[PDB]
Amino acid sequence: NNWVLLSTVAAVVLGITTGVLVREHSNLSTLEKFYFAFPGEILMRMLKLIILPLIISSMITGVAALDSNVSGKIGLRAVVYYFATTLIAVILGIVLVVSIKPGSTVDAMLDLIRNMFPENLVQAAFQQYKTKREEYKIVGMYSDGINVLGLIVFALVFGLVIGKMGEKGQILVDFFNALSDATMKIVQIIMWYMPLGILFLIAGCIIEVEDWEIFRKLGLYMATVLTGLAIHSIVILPLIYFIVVRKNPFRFAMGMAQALLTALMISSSSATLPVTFRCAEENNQVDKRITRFVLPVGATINMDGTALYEAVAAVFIAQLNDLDLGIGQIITISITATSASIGAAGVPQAGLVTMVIVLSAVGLPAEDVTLIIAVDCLLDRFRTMVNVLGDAFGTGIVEKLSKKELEQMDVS
Ligand SMILES: [Hg+2]
Ligand code: NA
Ligand code: NA
Ligand code: NA
Repeated sequence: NNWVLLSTVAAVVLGITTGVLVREHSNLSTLEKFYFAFPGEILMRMLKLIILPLIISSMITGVAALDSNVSGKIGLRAVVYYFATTLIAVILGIVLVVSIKPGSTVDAMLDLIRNMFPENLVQAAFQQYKTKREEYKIVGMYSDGINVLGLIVFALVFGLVIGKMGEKGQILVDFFNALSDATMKIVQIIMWYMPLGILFLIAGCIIEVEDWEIFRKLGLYMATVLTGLAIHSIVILPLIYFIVVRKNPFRFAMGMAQALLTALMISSSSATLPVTFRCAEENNQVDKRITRFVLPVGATINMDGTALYEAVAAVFIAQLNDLDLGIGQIITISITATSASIGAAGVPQAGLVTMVIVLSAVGLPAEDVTLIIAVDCLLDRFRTMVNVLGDAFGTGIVEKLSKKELEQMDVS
């Protein structure tokens, strides 16, 4: 049965009940609060532990399966959809902040290209490159943080090659096909522990708020993020779907309910990738070849909700700092917000870590993330649903336009 969905949903009810009662009936010290959420901490380690095999293997197997002739066209179609939606998300989010008003530019962009082509694959697996002007000469240093952007650019290129080599490379296709399935099943092992982790991730979140009035200060900013996420997922993404495929977008979104509802509870695109595969390929009867390529890449580079979030929050924090945001300066937020969402890993709190890239570029202190961290857990929950929904809709859109390529693939 679907006990996995019931168990994780029950964690939300128990997590909220536990967190509120614990927060009210006890006064946990800062150290005591940390130990309370330890079971949630372990789950995040388990989730972060699996994204590297998940991304590397799924990127290689998805691209490799596609034939050499049609791999480029399908890849081009997916990339155009990703940027088109992410840019529309950022534009929608930026228009909202200026309307609702809840409240080293080049070097940041170059560091993104310097990370698409890392100087070492092993180092890229756990370290990231950053450059800073100092005296002015640019000096770089490999700080910490998995380089998701670098690994994909390699896995995609590696996947394309081994697919083209043919029978000479069928062993690498077989090796990574099995390595992808082995990572699918390890994520299902994590699914069993997830209800325990969510019970404390949610409970721990609503215990560290301290003064409950910070939500009132963040109330309008809250609405701006949810309003943008609601507008994007309910209007824009369904609209783009209907325009291309000309089929009921809400029926397609209805099938992904397990993936969408799952994404909310756990708030991680990569962890729910196994759920997305089944829902798309089973409830919506989508081609396996398209799903196994569009989704894995989409789960990391295509994050429409996060891109809307980074732009909305960065501008919102700017209003708090009381610095004017005219036409000229808001552009770098749009470009950086799109870039930040590209590099963000498919894990919870990925938005918070990439906030430094957008916060620094616009000219804001790097510690302002603590101003909005109180509610980022609640916003994060919904961002993922939009992140998977955007990728989920991409599978249907890309499949429809790639109909000719798929037709000539069934006949080898
Ligand atoms: Hg939370
Ligand atoms: Na996108
Ligand atoms: Na995604
Ligand atoms: Na990302």
